[PDB]
Amino acid sequence: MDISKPVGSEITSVDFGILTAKEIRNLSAKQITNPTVLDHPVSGGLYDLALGAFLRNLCST
Amino acid sequence: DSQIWEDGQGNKFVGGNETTTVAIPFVLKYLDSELSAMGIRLRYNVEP
Amino acid sequence: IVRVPIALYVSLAPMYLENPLQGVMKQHLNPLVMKYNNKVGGVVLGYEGLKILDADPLSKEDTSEKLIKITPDTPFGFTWCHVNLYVW
Amino acid sequence: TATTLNTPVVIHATQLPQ
Amino acid sequence: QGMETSTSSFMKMSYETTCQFLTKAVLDNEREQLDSPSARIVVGKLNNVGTGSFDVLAKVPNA
Amino acid sequence: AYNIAELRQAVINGPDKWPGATQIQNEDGSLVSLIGMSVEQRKALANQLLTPSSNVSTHTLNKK
Amino acid sequence: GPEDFQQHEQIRRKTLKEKAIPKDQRATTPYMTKYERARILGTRALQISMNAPVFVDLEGETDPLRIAMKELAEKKIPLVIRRYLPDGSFEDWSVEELIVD
Ligand SMILES: [Zn+2]
Repeated sequence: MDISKPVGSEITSVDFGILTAKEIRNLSAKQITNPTVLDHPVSGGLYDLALGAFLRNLCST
Repeated sequence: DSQIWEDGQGNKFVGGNETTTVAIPFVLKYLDSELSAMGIRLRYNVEP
Repeated sequence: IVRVPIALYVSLAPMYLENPLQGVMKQHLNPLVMKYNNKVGGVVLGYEGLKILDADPLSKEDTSEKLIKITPDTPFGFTWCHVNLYVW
Repeated sequence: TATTLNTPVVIHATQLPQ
Repeated sequence: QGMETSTSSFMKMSYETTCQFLTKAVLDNEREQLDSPSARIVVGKLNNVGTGSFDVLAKVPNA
Repeated sequence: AYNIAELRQAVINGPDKWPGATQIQNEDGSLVSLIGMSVEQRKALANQLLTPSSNVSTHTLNKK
Repeated sequence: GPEDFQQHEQIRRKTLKEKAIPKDQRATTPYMTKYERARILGTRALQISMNAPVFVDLEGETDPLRIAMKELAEKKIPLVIRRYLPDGSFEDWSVEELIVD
């Protein structure tokens, strides 16, 4: 914790809730379809570049 | 026009432009991801 | 040119813990001049009437000694402020 | 930049532009 | 057993049977205000006991 | 302005000669390391340790 | 909009005033607790190490905590302890107002 970078906001409280199917379809980056992870990441697979950067591959999001 | 922000994959859309920066443990972020895998949401009520 | 009163939430430096008005001005208000703001809706052409709110509500507003809330893990202080901006 | 040292945390409009 | 009647569920789920107290806290849409020390350290906020029992204010000399 | 008597000495000492400075955090958060550095360069850095900030956006900070 | 924020701010400040306890009826300890002393020393040390103006005369010392202890001895610490009651009510004691030990 650097003391030269103050944080203004603060988490007052956290309330548990249910993640509905509509918002996750709205918030998601891409849908994962084929059950193949690698051939290099499989486009549309679990390690797709839309779910984050992966081994010098810049994230596509 | 001003409030239009794009994506790397070309999906440009207008939406949340009101975000802050709080200080949290990273294990909190991992726990949030794990709970989202369970279909559970946690709302974090930022004070200001 | 429209005068737009706004309420801020700015940081106060221990260097400026002795003239908080000029501290807030030079930390936040002075950068905002001649720069468009994504909140108000126009380029800010200046400012005036900067008044700092008090963290102690019972203090009379005519006093000159106000309270600023120090960050628990940082010597910086965050307080609410009111100021009018000249917006074109 | 854009630290909590040059930009306000929140800019809120107190009243309508007058 | 005796822990169930408690405002904070972060404390109980950190104690044990994490899945059960999580389902109970999500069915009731429980909102804990981060009071117990366990919740404070889960969310990484300054504790309430001891030196966190109060707040420190600075008396600036200009209004 | 009251600490450069010992911190400059520690920077001149370097990471190996106790008491010394392993790193010199700049105003903008840059964390320079003195481990792979020579004595003359450490002395130069310690001489430039306490300088006025050239950037307005980082004029409310001091080097660590 | 602006009026919604105005009423939100008014409600917040009204709640704040309703929680504050005026100086004439606070019923907390007149002394400064050990936790209050330690945190006031730590915060003042943070502030002075962050290039704050100082009031006491330095005797060649360079430890910020030692300078803060010197200020506390001279009662020159410009800080206020906001003691929080369990229900959210708070009393604003001043450092000079409190008696150290
Ligand atoms: Zn990404």
